[PDB]
Amino acid sequence: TLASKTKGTFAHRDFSAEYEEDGKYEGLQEWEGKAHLNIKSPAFTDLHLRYQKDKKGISTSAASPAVGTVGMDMDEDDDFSKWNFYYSPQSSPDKKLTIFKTELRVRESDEETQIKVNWEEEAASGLLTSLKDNVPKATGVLYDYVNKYHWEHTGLTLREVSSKLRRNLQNNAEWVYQGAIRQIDDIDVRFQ
Amino acid sequence: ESKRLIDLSIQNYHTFLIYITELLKKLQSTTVMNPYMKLAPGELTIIL
Repeated sequence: TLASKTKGTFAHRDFSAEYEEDGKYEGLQEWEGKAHLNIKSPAFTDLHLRYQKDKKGISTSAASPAVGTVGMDMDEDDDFSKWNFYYSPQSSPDKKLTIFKTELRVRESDEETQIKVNWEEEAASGLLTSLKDNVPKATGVLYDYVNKYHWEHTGLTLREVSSKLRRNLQNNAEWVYQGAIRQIDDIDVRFQ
Repeated sequence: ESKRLIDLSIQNYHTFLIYITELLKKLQSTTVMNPYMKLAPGELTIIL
C-alpha cells in the first residue's frame, strides 16, 4: 500500500501556485484521496480546484470568480450509476445548473435496464453568456498585463510605441526625400 | 463581432432545439416494439 503526500508551491510576481495532494493507493486502480490546487494571480482571476475520490464517489469542482464553479460528480453502485456535470454561475452560487445528468439503472426483476440522460438549455445558454462576457474581461486584463510589462521593461505604453514608430518612419522618409532632392540638384549642377 | 456571433449561435441553438425535439417525438411515435423510450424537452430515457 502506498501513502502519498505532496505539496508543490511556486512563488513569483503575478501569482502563486499551491497544490496539496494526499492519498493512498492499493491494487492496480485502487486510489483514494484528495487534491486541492489554489492559484492566486494578482494580475488575473484566481482559481481553486478540489478533487475527491472515495470508494463511493468521485467529486471534482473548480471554482473561479470569473466563470463560476464547474463540477462533476460520479457515483458508482451495483444497482445505480449517477453522473452529474454542473456549472454553478458566479452570480448565483447557491444553485447548481446541471449541465448534464446521466442515470444508469438496473432492474432486479425481469431483464430491463433504464438509461436517463438530461440536458439543460438554460445552463448552456447561461454558460455561453458567461463566456462571451468573460471574453472582454480577459482582453482587458491581458492588455493591462502587457502594458504593465511594457512599463516594467521600458516604462512606456503601446500607443506611444505606435506613435514613436510613426515619427521614426516619418523622419526616415523625410531623410530619403531630402536626399533625393539634393541628389537631383547635384546631378543638375554637375550636368551644367 | 465575437459577441454578435455568440448571440446568433445562442439564437440558432434555441430555435433548432425545439425543432429537433419535435422531430424526435414524431420519429418515436412510429412503432411500439419490445424496447421502449421516453422523450421530454431536455430528457431522454430508454428501457431495454
